[PDB]
Amino acid sequence: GIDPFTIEPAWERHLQDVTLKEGQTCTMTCQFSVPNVKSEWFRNGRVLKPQGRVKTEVEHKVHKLTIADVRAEDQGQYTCKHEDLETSAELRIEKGELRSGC
Repeated sequence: GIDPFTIEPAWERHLQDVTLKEGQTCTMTCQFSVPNVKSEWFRNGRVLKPQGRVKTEVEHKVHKLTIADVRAEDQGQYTCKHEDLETSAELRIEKGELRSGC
């Protein structure tokens, strides 16, 4: 038959909800079944532009999102979208001193 060497597009590993304290560098990944394709990144409904803190990378299947020196302003939700297929994770900056248990 026709062996799909071009792996049919799918969201195998969805975006993962990463939580880290400010100052840390983050790199959230999403495994898109299609090798070496690009996707629009979104942060809280906005097109995520790789400026300053933000860096966007793409591997074979997985798409990576880097935030160096993360801020609570860069938190909430990230969404990786490729035309139809989309994915999302809650990025939380780890943070509150009064966490009800020092």
